[PDB]
Amino acid sequence: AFPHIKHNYECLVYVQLPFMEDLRQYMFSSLKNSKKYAPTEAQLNAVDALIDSMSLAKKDEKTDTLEDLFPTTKIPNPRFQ
Amino acid sequence: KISNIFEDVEFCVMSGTDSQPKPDLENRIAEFGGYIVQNPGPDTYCVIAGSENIRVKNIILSNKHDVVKPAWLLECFKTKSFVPWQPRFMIHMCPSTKEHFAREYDCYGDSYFIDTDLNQLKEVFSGIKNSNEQTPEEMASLIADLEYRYSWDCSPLSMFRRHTVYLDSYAVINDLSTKNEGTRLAIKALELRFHGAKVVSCLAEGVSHVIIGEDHSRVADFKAFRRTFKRKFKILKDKCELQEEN
Amino acid sequence: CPGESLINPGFKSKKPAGGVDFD
Amino acid sequence: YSGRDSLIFLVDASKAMFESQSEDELTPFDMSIQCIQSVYISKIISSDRDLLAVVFYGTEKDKNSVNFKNIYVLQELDNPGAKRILELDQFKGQQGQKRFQDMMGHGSDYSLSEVLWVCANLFSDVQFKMSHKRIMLFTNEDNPHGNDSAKASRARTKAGDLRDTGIFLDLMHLKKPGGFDISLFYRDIISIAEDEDLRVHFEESSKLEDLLRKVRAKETRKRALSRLKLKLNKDIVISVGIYNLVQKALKPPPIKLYRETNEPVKTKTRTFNTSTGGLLLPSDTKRSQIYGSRQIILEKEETEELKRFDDPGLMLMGFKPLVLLKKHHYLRPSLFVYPEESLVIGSSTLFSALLIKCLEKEVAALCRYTPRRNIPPYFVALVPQEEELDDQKIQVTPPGFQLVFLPFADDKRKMPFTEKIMATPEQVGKMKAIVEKLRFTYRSDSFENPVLQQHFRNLEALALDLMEPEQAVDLTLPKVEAMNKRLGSLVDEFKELVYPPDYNPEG
DNA sequence: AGCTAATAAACTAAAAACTATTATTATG
DNA sequence: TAATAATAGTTTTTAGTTTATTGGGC
Repeated sequence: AFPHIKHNYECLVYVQLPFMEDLRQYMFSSLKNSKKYAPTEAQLNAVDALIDSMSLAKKDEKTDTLEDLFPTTKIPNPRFQ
Repeated sequence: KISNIFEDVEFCVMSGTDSQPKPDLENRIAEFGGYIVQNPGPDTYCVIAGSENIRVKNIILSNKHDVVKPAWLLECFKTKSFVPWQPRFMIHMCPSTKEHFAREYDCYGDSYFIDTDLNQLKEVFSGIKNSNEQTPEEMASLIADLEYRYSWDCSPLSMFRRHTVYLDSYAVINDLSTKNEGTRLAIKALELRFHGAKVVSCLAEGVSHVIIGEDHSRVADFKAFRRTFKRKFKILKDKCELQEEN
Repeated sequence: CPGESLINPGFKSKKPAGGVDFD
Repeated sequence: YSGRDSLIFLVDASKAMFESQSEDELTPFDMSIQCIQSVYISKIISSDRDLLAVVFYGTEKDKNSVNFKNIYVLQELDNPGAKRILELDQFKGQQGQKRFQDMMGHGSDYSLSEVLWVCANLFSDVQFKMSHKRIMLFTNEDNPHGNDSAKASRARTKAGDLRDTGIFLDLMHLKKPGGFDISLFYRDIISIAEDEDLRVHFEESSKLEDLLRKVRAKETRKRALSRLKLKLNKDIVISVGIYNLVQKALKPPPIKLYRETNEPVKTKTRTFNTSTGGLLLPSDTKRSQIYGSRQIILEKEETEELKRFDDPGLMLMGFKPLVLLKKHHYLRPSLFVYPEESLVIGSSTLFSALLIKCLEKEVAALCRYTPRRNIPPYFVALVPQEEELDDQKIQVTPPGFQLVFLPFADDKRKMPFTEKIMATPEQVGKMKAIVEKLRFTYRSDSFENPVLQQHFRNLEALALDLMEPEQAVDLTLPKVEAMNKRLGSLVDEFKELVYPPDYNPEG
């Protein structure tokens, strides 16, 4: 249970938590430690440029906020349509 | 096969784990043609239970079948015939079986049309736990009723436990909180436990038996108390103390 | 391997029940 | 998969295993056999598909195929069964040990080389893919086979041989009053990947406490959910594995079986012409939904293609800062994505670059996810979870992208709301103090479903057909008396602070 | 003082993953 | 003349159906 505060009201939120059985642990090697798959710096810069091109939020001027360019939480499920 | 009576009747052989294991008992059941079922069905007359299991515990909970110990079936196989269902192999049973046993037997192993013997009476008596919570006077009254009503007045031993006798056992009278040593009062106190004739050591108007104890010096006290009551004290003429009730 | 359940290879050795303490 | 697991237990059939320093302590054979029972129960519930065997050495008789004297095998490598548990427990106890010593001998000379031959042959018997040739044995002494130098030499030669063959073995320290004599005869001859031998261990101080503890789980192996692919724009595609580091377990489905034969009866199910009494066909099927009066008929692939939107895969939407996700926005248990070079070679390099870059940018990956064929694709967010190690440098968190799901508009369910109500700051401080009274540090493995535990308890109890079933302990019950004594009068103090003195919270 | 509706649970089928093998063609 | 290559055979989740289900009613 954790709080959720709005301008007009506040409430707590219940989220069911797993037991030990639900959990499972597996090995996963770190890629940075595998130097055979270390990206080149120019590749990283191109990735960052694409990230800037993939920024689905805009830093709003005159009010410093990140507006959403694609709000999916307020989008229905097209399967029924 | 050996006896067709054990056939045509379904038996829930689920716990044969006894000194005799399950498989050989099941083989003997097949030899008598007894119908074997692993799970208790409605057509199954009784469930075979040897050792106790949690499954047997649920069977106890399931008021549907009759829990049967291996002794009854072993005796049936030795006799080649059904042994009567007196409760000595019984643990839990159907309400129909409850009514059946309440009909053919009383609330215990005693029967209603078969004369009791030593074995069944001893088993019934030993089955019930200790139930000594009543007053000793109730004991005295009930045993006296048993003696007089049933013409049971033939007990070889009767000194002081059971009914209707009086005898002083203390040198000091009306003060029974102390015991006087160096005399015969201890012997009388010992005699007032085992054989049986109710103990009375208090002076009241309800005593009509004239008895002199092992001490001859108490006759003075006896005569002093004689005037207090209407009764007159008479000189005394088994009991092994030479006492008379008159 | 340290931090591994010997009874169950390749898996974490679970800590038993601990409840809560008072400090 | 990549192999399976199997263990074999070795017990010294001697008299040193049949004594005790004091009657409070069981015989070595006693706690060994009970720990074996616990291990077998754990294996049955956890990994019953494994192989387990029991062999004895030092006894007067023998049962091994080669017929080496004193080498009596009890049970062979098999999936554990309750019958084996019964066979073990018939001698488990202060009198079952005597029963064993009656029907079975104990105490005689032998060679450890011989038991190693026997166990190696038993290994040869199994044929499935195998990964952990773990060997377990129990004793408190080592030097008896060092008494004969030739026996010691042949035993160590065979030990080196089996180590070369990949066999791994482990010994339990048992309580020898004069000390187990570590480093005298075994750790120089037994297989160890590390050395902690410092004390000759006059007692049984080693890992029985873990083994006797009963575990209750399934521990499903590392199986890739899918090698599904990320379609960057239309052609830039990488191969990544899908995983769920948490997966809700549930009670195994029952098996419908008979009463007197107990046989699981096969159940064929079909449909026949009700109006005729004949027979119907799967082709002769038409589903209907009537909205009011009109009836609409749909077929198999008709109902399939409505679910068809795109190929099963990942379709990148864009990037958004992690903070722009509402925590209370939850849909279902999250997933995990791991890269792979199995299909797209170099995709691991791209995955690492993306992880590092987005970690620098503190942004989330918006993507269109299609699990399998004919499923509406849903938008999801890929938060980069960095691999974290511990003091042991073990992955408390693996590297990759934790896959959290984005709910839709229909998911939002508005409720009749109320105004904003505040509280006095002193009551807030009282709440802070009261919380601090009962505060604690949460740990994930500290809680478990007691219902499944009781289910197990019943399951092994009826398997063990005892008088009574084991009673599980609920770890989810609050320590009401402990919490109340820990709080004090602050509870009623705040009760009168907020709740009316005349009106209890009860209606 | 008579009345009954969401529902998690259970029960299914159904779809994928993950092994384990082999009807095929050069080719002499 | 004879080796290799798509293939199904097990689990395993997983996503629809089914059901017995406390509350109000008046």
